[PDB]
Amino acid sequence: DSFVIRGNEVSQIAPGQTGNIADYNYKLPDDFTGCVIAWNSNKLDS
Amino acid sequence: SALGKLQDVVNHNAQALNTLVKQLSSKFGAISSVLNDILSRLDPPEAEV
Repeated sequence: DSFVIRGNEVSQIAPGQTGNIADYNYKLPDDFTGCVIAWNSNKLDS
Repeated sequence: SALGKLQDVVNHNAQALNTLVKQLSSKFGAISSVLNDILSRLDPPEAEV
């Protein structure tokens, strides 16, 4: 799953943690297993 | 105390069950003894442990 989010949400995408877009569009599982990666794509959209 | 033995059998069984049921109240280290509260005031990930 690939999307772009802001820097202050990187700590919101975590197993068992609540947020908004991972709660209002698609949601992560409590038993999730995998990994997440983050790129600072500031010069893409600003 | 002529009937000590039979009386003793009865008492042992009664006491065993009593302690078994009473031990449900112990917390064993958990934050509470009733499961409902455990599952109420805590998120599922921590309620597991």
